[PDB]
Amino acid sequence: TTITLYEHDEKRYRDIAGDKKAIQDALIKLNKQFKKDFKKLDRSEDNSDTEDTIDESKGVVEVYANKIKARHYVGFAAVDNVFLQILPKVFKPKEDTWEPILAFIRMLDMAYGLKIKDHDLAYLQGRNLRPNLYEVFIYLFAKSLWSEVQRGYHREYVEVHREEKFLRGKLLMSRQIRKLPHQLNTFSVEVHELIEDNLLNRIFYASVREALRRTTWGLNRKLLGELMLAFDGITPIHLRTEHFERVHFTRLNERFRRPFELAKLLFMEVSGFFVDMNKLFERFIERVLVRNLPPEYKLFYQESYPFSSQKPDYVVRKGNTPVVVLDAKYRELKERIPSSDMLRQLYVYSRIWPAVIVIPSSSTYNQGLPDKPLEFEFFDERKLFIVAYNMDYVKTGAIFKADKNFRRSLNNII
Amino acid sequence: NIKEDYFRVDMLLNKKGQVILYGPPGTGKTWIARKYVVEETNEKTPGNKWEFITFHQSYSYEEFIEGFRPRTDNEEKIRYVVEDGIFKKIALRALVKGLFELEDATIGKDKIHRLYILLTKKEPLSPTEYEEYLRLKRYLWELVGGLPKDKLKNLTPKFYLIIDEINRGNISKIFGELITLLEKDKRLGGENQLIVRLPYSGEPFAVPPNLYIIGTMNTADRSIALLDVALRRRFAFIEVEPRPEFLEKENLKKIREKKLKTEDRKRLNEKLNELFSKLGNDNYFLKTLLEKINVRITVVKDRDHRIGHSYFLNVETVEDLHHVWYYEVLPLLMEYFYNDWETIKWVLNEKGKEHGNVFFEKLRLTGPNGEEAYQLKVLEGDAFIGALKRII
Amino acid sequence: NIKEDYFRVDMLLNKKGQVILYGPPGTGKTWIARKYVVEETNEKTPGNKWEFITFHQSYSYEEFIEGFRPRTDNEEKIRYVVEDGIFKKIALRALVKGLFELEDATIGKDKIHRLYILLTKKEPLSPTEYEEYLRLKRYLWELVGGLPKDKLKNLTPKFYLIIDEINRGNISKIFGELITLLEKDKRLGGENQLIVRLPYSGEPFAVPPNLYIIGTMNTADRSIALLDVALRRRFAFIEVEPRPEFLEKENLKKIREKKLKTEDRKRLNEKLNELFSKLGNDNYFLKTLLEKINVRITVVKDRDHRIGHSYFLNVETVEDLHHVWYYEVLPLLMEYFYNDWETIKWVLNEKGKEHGNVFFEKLRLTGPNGEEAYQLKVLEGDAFIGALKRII
Amino acid sequence: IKEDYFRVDMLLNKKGQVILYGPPGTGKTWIARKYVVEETNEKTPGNKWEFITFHQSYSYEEFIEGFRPRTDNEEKIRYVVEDGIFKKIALRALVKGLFELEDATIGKDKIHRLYILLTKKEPLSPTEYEEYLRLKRYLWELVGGLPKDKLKNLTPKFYLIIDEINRGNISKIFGELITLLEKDKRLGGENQLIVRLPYSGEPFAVPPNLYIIGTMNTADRSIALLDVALRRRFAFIEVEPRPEFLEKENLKKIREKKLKTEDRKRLNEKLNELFSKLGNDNYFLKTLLEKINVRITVVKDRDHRIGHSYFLNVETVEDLHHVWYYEVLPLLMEYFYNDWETIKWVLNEKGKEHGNVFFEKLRLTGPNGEEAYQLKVLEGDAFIGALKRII
Amino acid sequence: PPNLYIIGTMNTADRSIALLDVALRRRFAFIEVEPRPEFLEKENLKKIREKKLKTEDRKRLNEKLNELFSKL
Amino acid sequence: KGKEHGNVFFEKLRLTGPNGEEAYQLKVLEGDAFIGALKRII
Amino acid sequence: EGFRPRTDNEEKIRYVVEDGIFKKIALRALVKGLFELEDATIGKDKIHRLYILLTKKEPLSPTEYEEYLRL
Amino acid sequence: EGFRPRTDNEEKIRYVVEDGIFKKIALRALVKGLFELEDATIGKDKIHRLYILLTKKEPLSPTEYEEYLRL
Amino acid sequence: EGFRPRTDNEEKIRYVVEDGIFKKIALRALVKGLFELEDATIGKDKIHRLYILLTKKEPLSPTEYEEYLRL
Ligand SMILES: Nc1nc2c(ncn2[C@@H]2O[C@H](COP(=O)(O)OP(=O)(O)OP(O)(O)=S)[C@@H](O)[C@H]2O)c(=O)[nH]1
Ligand SMILES: Nc1nc2c(ncn2[C@@H]2O[C@H](COP(=O)(O)OP(=O)(O)OP(O)(O)=S)[C@@H](O)[C@H]2O)c(=O)[nH]1
Ligand SMILES: Nc1nc2c(ncn2[C@@H]2O[C@H](COP(=O)(O)OP(=O)(O)O)[C@@H](O)[C@H]2O)c(=O)[nH]1
Ligand SMILES: [Mg+2]
Ligand SMILES: [Mg+2]
Ligand SMILES: [Mg+2]
Repeated sequence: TTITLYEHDEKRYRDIAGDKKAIQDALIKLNKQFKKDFKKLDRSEDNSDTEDTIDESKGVVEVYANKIKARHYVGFAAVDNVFLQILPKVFKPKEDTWEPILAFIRMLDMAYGLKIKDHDLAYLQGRNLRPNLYEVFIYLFAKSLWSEVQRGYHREYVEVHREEKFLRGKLLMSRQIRKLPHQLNTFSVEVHELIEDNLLNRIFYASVREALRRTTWGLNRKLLGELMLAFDGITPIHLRTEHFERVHFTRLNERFRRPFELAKLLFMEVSGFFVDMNKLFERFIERVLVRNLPPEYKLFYQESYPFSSQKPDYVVRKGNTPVVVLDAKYRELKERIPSSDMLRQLYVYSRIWPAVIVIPSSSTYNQGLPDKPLEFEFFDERKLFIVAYNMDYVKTGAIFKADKNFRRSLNNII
Repeated sequence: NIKEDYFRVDMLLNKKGQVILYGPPGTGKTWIARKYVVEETNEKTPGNKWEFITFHQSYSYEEFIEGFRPRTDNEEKIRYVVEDGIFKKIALRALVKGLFELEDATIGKDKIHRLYILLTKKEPLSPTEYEEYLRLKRYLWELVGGLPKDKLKNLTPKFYLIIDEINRGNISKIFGELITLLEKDKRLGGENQLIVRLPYSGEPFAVPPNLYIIGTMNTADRSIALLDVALRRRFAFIEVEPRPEFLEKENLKKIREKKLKTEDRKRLNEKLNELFSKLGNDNYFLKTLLEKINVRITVVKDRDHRIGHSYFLNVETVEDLHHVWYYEVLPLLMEYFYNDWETIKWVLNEKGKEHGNVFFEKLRLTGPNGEEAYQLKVLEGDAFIGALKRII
Repeated sequence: NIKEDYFRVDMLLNKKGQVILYGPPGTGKTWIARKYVVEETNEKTPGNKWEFITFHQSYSYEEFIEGFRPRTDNEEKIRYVVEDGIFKKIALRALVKGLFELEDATIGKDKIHRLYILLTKKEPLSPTEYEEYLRLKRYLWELVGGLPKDKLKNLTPKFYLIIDEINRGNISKIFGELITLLEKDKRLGGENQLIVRLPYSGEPFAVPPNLYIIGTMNTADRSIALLDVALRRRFAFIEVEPRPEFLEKENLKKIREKKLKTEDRKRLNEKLNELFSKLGNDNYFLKTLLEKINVRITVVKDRDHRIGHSYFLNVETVEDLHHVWYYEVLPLLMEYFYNDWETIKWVLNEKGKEHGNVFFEKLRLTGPNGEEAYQLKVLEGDAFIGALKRII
Repeated sequence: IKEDYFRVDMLLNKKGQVILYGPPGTGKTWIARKYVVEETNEKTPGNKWEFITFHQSYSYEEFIEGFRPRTDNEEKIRYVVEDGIFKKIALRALVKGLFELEDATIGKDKIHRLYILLTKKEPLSPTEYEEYLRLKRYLWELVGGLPKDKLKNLTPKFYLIIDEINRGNISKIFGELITLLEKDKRLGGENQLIVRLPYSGEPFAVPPNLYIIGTMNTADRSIALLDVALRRRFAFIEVEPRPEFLEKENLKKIREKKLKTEDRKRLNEKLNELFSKLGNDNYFLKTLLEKINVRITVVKDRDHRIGHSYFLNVETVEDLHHVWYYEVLPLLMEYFYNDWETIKWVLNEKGKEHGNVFFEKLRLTGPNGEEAYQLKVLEGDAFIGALKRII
Repeated sequence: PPNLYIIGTMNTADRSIALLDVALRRRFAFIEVEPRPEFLEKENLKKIREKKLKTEDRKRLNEKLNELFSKL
Repeated sequence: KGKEHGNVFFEKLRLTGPNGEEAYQLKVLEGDAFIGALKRII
Repeated sequence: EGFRPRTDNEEKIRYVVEDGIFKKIALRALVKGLFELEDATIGKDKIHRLYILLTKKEPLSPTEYEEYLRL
Repeated sequence: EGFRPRTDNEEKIRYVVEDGIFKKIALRALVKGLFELEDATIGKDKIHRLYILLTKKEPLSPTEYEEYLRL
Repeated sequence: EGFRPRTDNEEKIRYVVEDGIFKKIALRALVKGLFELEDATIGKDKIHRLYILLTKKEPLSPTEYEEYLRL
């Protein structure tokens, strides 16, 4: 069964496909698996409460008696033929669930640091496939591999001190001089032969073999079927985490960086990955600000310690003199005013940095939308200047029209 | 319609110089290449005018052109004389056999005929005549460089070389000196005559315009990720399609009677009439079965993974069709789809069927995470024919 | 011929010392390396003035400049001697031929002539004269140590080493010592005369300024491409783009009658007039056909996987264009886009077409999970030109 | 000028063996060849210094010692162990250092007999090779009975200037030398090591004369000296690609160093004609290499920078055109193979698509919305206007 | 010669039949020797062990197998 | 980590990459300014 | 088929080509099959000499090995 | 087993087949097994001679190596 | 321990077995160990003859290696 969630959204167990007992068995393994692998991913003002909440089967999904509720952890996971995918709530609409997939991967393209191509994703737009995050990241792995295997096969050179019936390469002399004449019929050479089954090819044969076994599309089954035939002579391996560390990216296999990072993102039971929606917006806004703020340079994660260090998500300073704090919040900001938890942190970030502070918030049809300019000016009775900026999201499309509107509102703010 | 396939090879082999009969296995690519050379140069065996040679994964350049090899010398201790491979024993042979018919006033025809004897010698070279072989080979490449390009295009004996399974070996490593030479222009006598200096023996070497290197590439193994520049431009690729037109009643009768004898063709007529009467009196059954199963292969997987037509070409009864479907089609079908079951039953259009007359029946015990494993099921008699009559 | 690709090789090889003609397959890279050296040295065969070798993955460092190679003597069969490769037999040949017209070798001009005989000797070196060869070699590097740099700047011959497919071998390993000699001011006579010490023989070695190295690498493959940044400085890369301008009506008559200067110029001209008259009297058809494929390959594939102008150069008739399409470049296009059918339909500009006069017909049978693949169609006649007029 | 010369001379007395590492295209082999020539007054290799260079087939058996068949009699091929390139230097640098000592090494007839059999270019006959192998056993019986004060100060400085030290498998080539390449583990040091060789079994120790100045490139990161125990031995001199030499005056000072005022007047008016076409600015090629090396530092790494061996041999604007389109733009395209919006940014033509751009945009597009550019060969003064926009 | 038949034997716990070399899945013809549990009955285990032993060993083999399956 | 200019071994290059990357360069110091860049480690 | 060393009456090592397993069973299947052929009776004495030599073990001297290579 | 040179005559260095450890221990187990067997009494006075040659803790002498070969 | 060819002045290549670094320390520690005590190590001149033939700087002659193998 395929189940899909948006951030802070619920599904009924009666309407859902499959079995009632089957889905709740899949989740308790996933929330437990998120507990052991929680510390690998960074957060930003998450209020995670690592001791109590995550180990109570509330790590990724809150499984309840009457419904199934998603926390603010975005991504996907495939467990026990119950494929779960959690999209952001910002891309929620009012092919009907194919626009938020390419919106989320493009927000996973710019924020998280991936180097995927837009024409890789635009190939899938309109082919009426079943929307699934695991079916597209296997495709993004398989297409970027088959576009990097079609040119060259990555045959890397190792040297072997082999006793050959012929003579290839440099003849070892200290091993041939001390050769008895009863065994003179084989040369003892040290040939730098190119092997096809290197460590990077043992991984990509194993990463395809664990992908074709767990794929469900009709496009990925054809593409991984051609990749497995190209890797036919390679002896297979069992994938571990030691194999993904033992290879290093030099200049002769640098073009295999794009399929390998996606092969490390999906393989290392469980499959997939999860990230916090607060930090992914904190990373995504950081791409927008430094591009859109020419007058003043901006650094993310600068920290100033009170008295326990409370650090802003981003601060922009021209040289050192202007202190314009920019704290990225994923909150909906209901009733056109910041909440108690938000404005209390905005007060501290301005005071310990005469410092204006701007809060960027999400804006679409689903999320709360303010007017086009800088919506809310606030003073906290200390000559402060709190500006509520809102970035519109044309990221569901491929054109960046809202970046010009975000620059025009920031130019009036700067 | 096989003389056009002996003309499709023949029109490309005088224009590009060498071909590759690429196609799915069980088609006749080895048989078309072998029965074209035997029909052209009337020599039923290898050796003199053509040499059959297959490739493998551990085949190296030193076995093909030349390499240092230990060789015994008159039942005594070994020496380390450099041995010419299987190509250089026929590339030099195609030169010195063509240089008989050339009437020039500089040919050492007594010396060239002595070199031709030492090249066709089936025994290995003894050191009393190996130095006579290397000295006469030195006279050959002093003579070839002195002949003009006008007298090195019309060499009469067409030498051949059936490279079987050319994609199985590493093609760019075997053809070391033969991905700069195997063009029609880079041969001897052409406009771009190149005599390439070899690394091991140190003597210059150039392919003559007689040698045509026919290749028979299986493409269900070590697929189309080829060299794509060197081993793809030189070879004029001929697709040998798996033709189900040879699987009718008359076409199976015509194939198995021409190679047959007097008493064999009457028994092959009685056997094939018994076979197709058990199938439903369908004279076009095995054609329609192979054509239907080939369309399902080219839709799901690649178009060059189709089941060929050399398998069903040697059937005479239902029991022989059973032993070619369960040992040369269904193990071959489970090889292409990498032990998949939900798409291997759509090829037989048995996607929504289980536990009946199906070639892959579901086991009635699912796994822990809801997975299911199918199992091959042997059939017999009219149950198997009813399992074949719903593939169409 | 002398306009661009000759006058920019000769200017750049005389300035840098080494030229690599990198470019996609089907372009005149081996040809412009062969034509430039033969038109310079006036020797249409290898040997004395120039040597044409080619690299591969079985090529050794020990067989290039210096290595231990076991020879076959008479009474001691296994005798391990150090044998100079092909580069040390062309670098020492370029040195002792250039040192015939010097004025500081006045004690051993007979010794330099005797050393030149031992290097031009194609017979294998007997061990009674190999020590005479080694005594003259260590006399040579004593003589260039006492030679001034003003007299080693101008050596009047011009020796060449056309290595072909340089990028195939392990170029960091084959050029062992040559990764620090191959520069214009690091040969003999340059501003930094470097005489390095070879490992095996223990004799010093330095590339003369007489020598030039014209590599022709291929850049369609990527796992063998030359990314050694310390080696790309030594060479001087010349991109030979595949020019479709050699496929016009006036250009095919000028390229094919320059080489074939026989009395068949009336035969080629009336055949090339008949070929373009069947193409709609379009004198720029094959120029437009190769241009509208190479641009459409550049945008989706890499820019170095383009179709060259050596496929469509040897066309004569529509029957010959049909043979070079369906058997050389259409299996090549199915190798670039291997079961990526929406791309290969678009490269031939048949994206919306799925029936009729088209190369790839759509199958009328879709798959289980919504996949769909196409099928070749062997066209002929004016319908084939109607499938080529849609590309341009 | 003499700063890189003196910096090599300081570290070759402190650590013992210097390594000039840097991006390819700078003066690494040149400042290593000019150092050894100006310090030993010997322009060709020989006794006082020997140039070698490493590769993957430069194994241990031919560098220090290994078995080598050698008979010099055309009969009775004697399978004897012969010393490599290094041990023929370190034994030569020792027995040349045992001349100037007064009375510590009492071998004044037996050391000079060993030196004349070590510098002998003709290969050793077996009637004198038994003398060479017997005197070498006397040498390591002599060394060991000398005080460290009469062994630390050996006068004549020997140099084994090697090249591409990273290119060979350096932990395999350096065998017994992996523990002897410190300044205090040599002969005469505080902790001398008479280490034993495997094959011949005769002991061995490096003299304090022999300095190993070894140049390497660090753009190939596939083969860089990442062994952390062969970075303690060597002293790593940074040789960055310095664009200060590509001025008008600094290019006139370098290129007119050895011409004897014959072609120097031709070179002076040729550089006057080059910079008159670049815009009458003496500082063009300095900031051209600077704005490329900075823009290639922030993208690829610090180590893939364009050197100054490319642009140093330009004379006219035509020779700059033939070093741009044929040496560095094919180099810039193979850093970024089919990575087009990056290589457009190194030339900072990122908004420029058509016109005087090196990479014009193809008028076609893709089926999935992709695009790719095409290299545009520019000529004339339009090439300089396409080049001055980089600065 | 056409006499020489090549009867292979393949322990496929480590290497599957799809993981062979490509000139082994087409030149040869594969027979799956399935693990038959029907050789482990009470009467089938007696008949298999009756071929190797003698007559007096068979009554001891009969009594031991009767002692085995009574405990199970 | 916060020092990007002045007495520091690695100055920051003034422009960033096209997609948010930024590299440094090894600044050679001398004298007491080197010690002032060394005593801030401890 | 391969190379294998062999002593010649306590002398230096003499290399000789000794057939492996597959060639010793393929040649044995040939010379045993030619007994019951009516056309191969032109050399029935010499073929039978080969079959006795091909089933015995350790050919000790070259006088029967050169007989073996002649047959 | 493999080939080793021996201390034969001066100009007559010979390559014999000196047995290793596994052949020597399996022969020694076979010789000691047949030494106490009842039906192998045809040459039991020579099997004890072969046992002394196999427990000989030194390289075998060339004047009696053929006695080891014949036994 | 390994094999090593050794042609001295005019003899043939007699393939001697040369002890490596470790056995020339292990035998040298054992022989210098037994040289100081006297419980049952008879032949103190014989043990001293083995110690001289272990600290030889020159390679061993075949008239001296054979007595070194016996000791
Ligand atoms: N006359 C003439 N012929 C040309 C020209 N360019 C290519 N050709 C022809 O192309 C043919 C082969 O081109 P070639 O140079 O050999 O490709 P290549 O460099 O070897 O291709 P690769 O596989 O190594 S990558 C030759 O027959 C030659 O006649 C040209 O500019 N003029
Ligand atoms: N006068 C002068 N010439 C220089 C200087 N730097 C480089 N050159 C010149 O540039 C040329 C190339 O420099 P070179 O030393 O050979 O580069 P490299 O470091 O050795 O190149 P690599 O492949 O080993 S990494 C030399 O001929 C040298 O004359 C310099 O600072 N002063
Ligand atoms: N008579 C006849 N037999 C054919 C034809 N095509 C194939 N065969 C048969 O196919 C068999 C050879 O198959 P082969 O070429 O080895 O298949 P492949 O090499 O794996 O592609 C032979 O036994 C032929 O009898 C044909 O056109 N006519
Ligand atoms: Mg075949
Ligand atoms: Mg070529
Ligand atoms: Mg260098």
